[PDB]
Amino acid sequence: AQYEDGKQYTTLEKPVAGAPQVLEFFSFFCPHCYQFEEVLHISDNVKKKLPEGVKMTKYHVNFMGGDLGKDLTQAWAVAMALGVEDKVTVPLFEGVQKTQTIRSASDIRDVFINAGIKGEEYDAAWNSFVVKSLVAQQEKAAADVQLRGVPAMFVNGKYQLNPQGMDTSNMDVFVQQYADTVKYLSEK
Repeated sequence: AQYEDGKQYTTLEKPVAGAPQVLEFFSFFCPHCYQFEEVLHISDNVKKKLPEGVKMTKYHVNFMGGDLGKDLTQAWAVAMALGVEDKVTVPLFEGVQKTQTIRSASDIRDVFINAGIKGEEYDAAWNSFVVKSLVAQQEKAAADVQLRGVPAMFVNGKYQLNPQGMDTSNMDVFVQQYADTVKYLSEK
């Protein structure tokens, strides 16, 4: 076929019931994730091609960067609760991987403060039980599906994107192939 299991995607032998439609995992410590976000804008190009009515979910993972990695999963929970994903993602990537000015929870906090979220509002979210279960959700979803590597994308808890089996000579072409694969999978 044109789209083949084991080629642009793999199939989960153990499918995940009731999983979010399009589910992406990343880590701010993850170099390919930096590229997916900064250079390729994968999430955004996928959205642009998804059908009407499909929800897009993105979660952080713990298994990179030890203690800070977990702080980052809680911080991403704060970002989701406050709806400020679009304002912290870039400085978080750059603070961890580019300038290396993120070394502690406090440095993660500074990024939110500088993005305009108020200290009070941040600390309140950070400590809230609405953020805790949002951390739990991130962990559960990664738990449900094997996850030992990022970036990772899953469609309807049954298919996993396989970017290794796509051409990377042209960046734009890789992205379109990636996005089209999600849309194919979405309709499957």
